[PDB]
Amino acid sequence: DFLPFSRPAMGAEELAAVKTVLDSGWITTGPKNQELEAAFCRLTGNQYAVAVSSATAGMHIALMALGIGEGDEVITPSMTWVSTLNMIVLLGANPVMVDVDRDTLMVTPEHIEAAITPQTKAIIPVHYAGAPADLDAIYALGERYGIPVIEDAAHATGTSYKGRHIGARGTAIFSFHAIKNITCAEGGIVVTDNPQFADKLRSLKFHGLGRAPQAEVLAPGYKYNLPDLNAAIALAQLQKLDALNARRAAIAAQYHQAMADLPFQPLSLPSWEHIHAWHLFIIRVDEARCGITRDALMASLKTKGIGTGLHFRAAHTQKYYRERFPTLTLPDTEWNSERICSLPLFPDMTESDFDRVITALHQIAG
Ligand SMILES: O=C(O)CCC(=O)C(=O)O
Repeated sequence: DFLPFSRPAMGAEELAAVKTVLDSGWITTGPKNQELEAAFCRLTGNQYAVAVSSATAGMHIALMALGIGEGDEVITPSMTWVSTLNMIVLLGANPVMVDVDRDTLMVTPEHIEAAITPQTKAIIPVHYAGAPADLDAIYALGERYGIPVIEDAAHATGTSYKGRHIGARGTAIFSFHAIKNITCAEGGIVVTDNPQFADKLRSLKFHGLGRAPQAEVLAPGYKYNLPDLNAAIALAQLQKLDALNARRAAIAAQYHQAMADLPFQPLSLPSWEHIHAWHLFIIRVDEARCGITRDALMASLKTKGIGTGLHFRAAHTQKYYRERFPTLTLPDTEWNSERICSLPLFPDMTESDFDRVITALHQIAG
């Protein structure tokens, strides 16, 4: 009875939503997309939303829409999924990786400010694991220097920062991937407060068109539209958001309590006021403190039928980036990269499950 680190919360509502779309005969981008965009604006408090085929696609067209390319620099942490780095590189721009807080894994204003040059054209903070980054300080940097801020909110559907939802202002990109807080297997959405930018996003995700028979390419774009079939599933999940996040939050609490009697070190919560979406429950496994390495712990758990994730192996430690940036050193990122792992955490997780994990942890924890 394998216990994976994540499971989608799929039930009768998701199936019913698909049945309705299949029965209507309008299966690709249409009214369900328009509805999902309207719901994300209502959810966040922002003015415009562009649904896409994934958050990676959303990042690609966001950077593309800013006109980022050869000669430009984009500040981002290395502690994030490589898709952001890849999109910066593939547009022909230069990623400038900066370090993160040692216990929250979030990019600091200091690390960002120190990397700013006249070539910096975007700053991409990540709301890590469900908690929010220090937006007030980051936007201030953005405004002082005239640099766009594009928030990676793939872990943050349901996250709040100092009384306001992530995505309420500025530009934020959410993900509907299978292990994310809400899902339609693959999908994402770009929420923004800028109408000209939103218009560019809509065109770039659909062939650069301004479909009608005499529609025409205004400027070449990609194909990243989200089918209504998947959009309807996302809408069904979005309706369940509070209950689903409430279950993750409760399980995070037990983990917290359980960790008191264990040597593994969970992340620290940011100091600012916030609401945590609890996308992941990450722990650090330092061999000298725990007696076991991170890799050994993950493999031990797997033997016990317990799955774990690794979010993330820092971008700068992966082949292409190691060879392109050989002298790049980011201590707090590397320290965590060698020691983090994500424990089972999903809305349908039971106590049999939970307790199964903790019992495996004690078995291995000394
Ligand atoms: O299954 C996918 O399409 C992507 C999975 C992913 O990005 C991940 O490693 O977390």
